[PDB]
Amino acid sequence: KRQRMVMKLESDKTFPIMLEGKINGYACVVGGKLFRPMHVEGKIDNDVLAALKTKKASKYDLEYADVPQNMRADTFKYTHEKPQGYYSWHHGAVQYENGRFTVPKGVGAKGDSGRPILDNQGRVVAIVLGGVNEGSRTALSVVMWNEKGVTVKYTPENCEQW
Amino acid sequence: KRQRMVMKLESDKTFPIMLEGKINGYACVVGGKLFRPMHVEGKIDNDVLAALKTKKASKYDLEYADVPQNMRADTFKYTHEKPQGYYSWHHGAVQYENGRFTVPKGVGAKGDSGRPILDNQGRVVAIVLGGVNEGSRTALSVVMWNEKGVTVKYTPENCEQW
Amino acid sequence: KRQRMVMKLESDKTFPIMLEGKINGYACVVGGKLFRPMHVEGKIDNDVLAALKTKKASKYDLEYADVPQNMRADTFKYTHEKPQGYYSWHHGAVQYENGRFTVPKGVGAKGDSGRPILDNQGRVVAIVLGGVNEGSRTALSVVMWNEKGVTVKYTPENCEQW
Amino acid sequence: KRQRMVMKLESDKTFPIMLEGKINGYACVVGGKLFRPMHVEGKIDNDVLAALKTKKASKYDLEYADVPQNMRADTFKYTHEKPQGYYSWHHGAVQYENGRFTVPKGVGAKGDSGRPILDNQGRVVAIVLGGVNEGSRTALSVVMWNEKGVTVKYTPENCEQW
Amino acid sequence: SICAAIATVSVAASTWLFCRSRVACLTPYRLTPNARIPFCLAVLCCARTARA
Repeated sequence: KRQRMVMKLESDKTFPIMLEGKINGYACVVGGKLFRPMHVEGKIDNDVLAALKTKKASKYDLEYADVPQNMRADTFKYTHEKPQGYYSWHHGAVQYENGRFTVPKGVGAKGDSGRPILDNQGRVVAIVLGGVNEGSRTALSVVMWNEKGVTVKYTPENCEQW
Repeated sequence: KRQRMVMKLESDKTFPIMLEGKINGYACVVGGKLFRPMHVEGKIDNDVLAALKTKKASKYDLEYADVPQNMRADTFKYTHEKPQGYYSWHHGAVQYENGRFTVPKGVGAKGDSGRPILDNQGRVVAIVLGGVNEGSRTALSVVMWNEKGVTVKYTPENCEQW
Repeated sequence: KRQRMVMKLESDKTFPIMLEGKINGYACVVGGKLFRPMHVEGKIDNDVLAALKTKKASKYDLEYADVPQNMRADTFKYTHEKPQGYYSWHHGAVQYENGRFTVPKGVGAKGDSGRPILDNQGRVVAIVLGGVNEGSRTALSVVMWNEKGVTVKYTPENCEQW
Repeated sequence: KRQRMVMKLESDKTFPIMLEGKINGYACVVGGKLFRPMHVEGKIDNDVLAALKTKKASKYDLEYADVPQNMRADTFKYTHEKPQGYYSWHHGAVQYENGRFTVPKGVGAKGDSGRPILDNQGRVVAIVLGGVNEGSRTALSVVMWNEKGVTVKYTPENCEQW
Repeated sequence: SICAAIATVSVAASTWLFCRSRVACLTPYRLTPNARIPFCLAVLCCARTARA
């Protein structure tokens, strides 16, 4: 039953990015590191995180920032391992195969960048920067983390920024 | 049930350290070695144990002393291995992951240094020298023992002495 | 019955203009042309429309912009003919005679400029830049569209900008 | 019963100060005079009040403006005399003694500057610029008016701007 | 003068390329909860531990 999956998915919360009352994206924290896409600009909803100094990634199109120690407990847990199957995402479950994550066509658009992908246990596997519809499914320009502790950004051909 | 866990936790006893009627800490003995934090000063409750000559550790902030042979049987058993899960501690069960021990915020304060951590079978895993609350949980500056027979002090940043 | 007229009036939607969380006015699209009063400044609620390049009309106090072809279908229908009678407007029905539109006194204020006037059939007759109360009714400085394809703005004396 | 006091408190209304959709404070009118703290910046909710020319007070940390005569009737009545006791305030009753107003700790924060304090009869005694908690109660840096017709600002030491 | 200009341009290009090197070394490893690796800091020292 998908209802329980949706209920588990809708448990945790993220911090959106605002620009003049418009939500251009989301800014999540995982493992004590603040993340938000660089191409998406705005002000983070929470003032404290918005006050943090951040640095830019030229080829990765996102910013990073260390959360304060007194708040690092309240962070999402990551997973370098990505078993084959379907994963929970805010809009809906994500069916992924061949190392690339796919969503039903017509799901996800601008302002949905940066929303993390959760596993069955709630650990974040990867975050999405954009996606392109290529037929019945829509491949997503997600950035994943490798087992060794590295960062990987699988971007499909001529993908669309969100 | 947590009642059985608490009952198993409250079986063994430790030897606190007194200073002018004030309990600055505890001095436990494991494997024939007397241990007490060096920054914590006082007199141990047991006259013989307090009468034992001790040596100091500069970078570990604890003392070490060997119990007499007739008393080496009556000591706590150590364990080098720390499988993932939760461990029982005097104030409450300790939820640990990624090699660092966490306790619910608001648990643990000054005078709680030197209290050992017990596993399911009662073997001592590590003792805590201090702790700092860093959010929903509270990471503790515990000192662990390695599988090879070495000693490791996983100390979180800007920890508080207890 | 006026209930049915109000219900018919409240069907279609327009695009407001925002300035620092303040709605200075509305920007309507009719016939493939974007319109907004020039004296009223702000940002259009729709991102795409707000990004469109616009040009100014000095003596008409309004801007014009062409919608993209793929979206020209979803726009309001114009009508050059204005037979005598009463017409529907967002706040309420408009009683018009002698070529000038009148509304009850105390109806319509600042920020209501640019809201279109609909006929019985939903076709837009003219849009309002402002109005002045002259007694029991309040004439509005609307700009109407002529039968030959021309543009006329019947502005009452000493009108008030909205 | 305190319920009746709260009901009497919540009758009158004030005019807040908005800055980019954020309620930075409130601007009250008493006796035909517009007031808002100088340290608090923003735009008044009322356009007419917002358009009024104001002057600044260097030490009093507030601005003053004269309302139009047709609206001077609709203003709050003041009282120079402040008998000992408790007074009703928007967040709750204020217990005041020894010439300083105190509120329970945890009551009142940023954005609460400019909120007036009413007597039993609704006549405003003073308005608060800020406050500092010093224990069980919280003194507020309020500005009162003297019986002679003068203005006195009782500021507790190291107060916090609100 | 021309030799001095050539040397200065070479040094500036070396600085640009070394900044690119630091970025290329760290950015794949910065974007992680760990974000610290003893071996890379030993072999290239892309990020200055003392500087913050």
